[PDB]
Amino acid sequence: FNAKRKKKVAEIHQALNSDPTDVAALRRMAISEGGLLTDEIRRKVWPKLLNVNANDPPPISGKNLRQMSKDYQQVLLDVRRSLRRFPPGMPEEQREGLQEELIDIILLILERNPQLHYYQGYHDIVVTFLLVVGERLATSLVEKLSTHHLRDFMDPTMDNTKHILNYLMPIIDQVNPELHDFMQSAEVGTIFALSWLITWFGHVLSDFRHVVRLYDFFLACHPLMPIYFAAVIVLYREQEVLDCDCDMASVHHLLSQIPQDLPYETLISRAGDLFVQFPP
Amino acid sequence: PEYDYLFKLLLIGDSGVGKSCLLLRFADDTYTESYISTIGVDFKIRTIELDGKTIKLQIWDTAGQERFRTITSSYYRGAHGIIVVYDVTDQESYANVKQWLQEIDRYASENVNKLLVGNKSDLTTKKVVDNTTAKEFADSLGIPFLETSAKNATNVEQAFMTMAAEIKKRMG
Ligand SMILES: Nc1nc2c(ncn2[C@@H]2O[C@H](COP(=O)(O)OP(=O)(O)O)[C@@H](O)[C@H]2O)c(=O)[nH]1
Ligand code: BEF
Ligand SMILES: [Mg+2]
Repeated sequence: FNAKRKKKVAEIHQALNSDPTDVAALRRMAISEGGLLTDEIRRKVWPKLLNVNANDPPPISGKNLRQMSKDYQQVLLDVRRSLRRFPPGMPEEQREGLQEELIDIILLILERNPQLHYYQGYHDIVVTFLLVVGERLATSLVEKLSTHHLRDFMDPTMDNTKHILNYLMPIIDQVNPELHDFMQSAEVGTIFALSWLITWFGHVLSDFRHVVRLYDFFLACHPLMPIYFAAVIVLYREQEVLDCDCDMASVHHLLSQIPQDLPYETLISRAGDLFVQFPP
Repeated sequence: PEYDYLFKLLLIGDSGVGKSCLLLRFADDTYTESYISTIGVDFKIRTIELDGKTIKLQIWDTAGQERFRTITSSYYRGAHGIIVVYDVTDQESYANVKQWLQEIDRYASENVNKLLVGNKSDLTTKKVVDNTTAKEFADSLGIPFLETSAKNATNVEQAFMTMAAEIKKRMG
């Protein structure tokens, strides 16, 4: 891994220096084993990946941001209960500062973009960026995301999101028709992936290093990628979904209780190939 | 056989009132200061003892935010009992109970058992909704009312027991 990783850092650095930034090779490096490695590499790369300029001045945060924002109470509520997403190590004083930061990023983005609607779970995305890019960079990058990749999650209603969730089943059917038929018998639906799709598996995966490496992968690919990643997980879990009672409670709870040790790097490659094989 | 009856419960209610915390008190017998924003839907399991017979309660947890209603709406029909939770320290939560019952009338079974819970009874300095004022509303509607704290052990246990009995008697 070491020499192979050493090469990757040199590869990633060569691509940032290229006469025009070799975004193609950065996406390619992001999809390959290990992602973008250090968060420091990410501070450079992620902005390139989203087309937001890294060297722009910060947005103006007006006088009474929290006071006038309709979404203060809800956002505050969710941030309070975001505690488990912070490193166990970092002290309360520092953590609370970041949490106070986190509330302000969200409320600003929501202000700058009036058409966007807050949803429970959005905070899991913003906090991921906040801990990699940092407050200044996180605020601009997530805005871009909020208007493209997460654009549908922030519609007034849940309509488009529901529709996206529905994809999961036609995908399973393409790769394992029998499994698709078992799940429909049970009437599990697709609401087990809601947490997954809406927070980029950030609400659900405990290990932060694995979450950011997934964000690497999601930034480089298509907006709908997370669902093909959901499908790949269910498929990987075939023998447990079948070897299980065929009633909603049993199957919903099973899938709902997501394994902590997934073969991330194996699943990502499957997600990729499945996307290209059955495109949206 | 393992259990005599299986009753399906659903924790409906505003956001941040205590639904998640309550379920963890009853089903796991723990309380955690933050816990986690409940996204989507899932259940916890707990089988109890009542009037000789044994009861498997599977209790479903919901997301509070309004946008999430059309997603959880589907999970009403299969419920034997629905518990409307508000926070006694929050005026909007109690004001919204009225809307939550409107959801139950819309999506839940024709004869579903109801129960109204004011949570966070441990916060006496911050109590806003009035003890006698909540009881009166419940009484007019013919619904059991209880005040519960998930932080202190207080009254979480009896809430679910009171709900399980009401379903049982109705069920036969
Ligand atoms: N003092 C007190 N606080 C509570 C109680 N229940 C919940 N809380 C608070 O509310 C937060 C979690 O609420 P939660 O149960 O997630 O709300 P819900 O999921 O929307 O029902 C916790 O972080 C606590 O601060 C309670 O019984 N007593
Ligand atoms: F945040 Be609660 F689960 F509505
Ligand atoms: Mg909850």
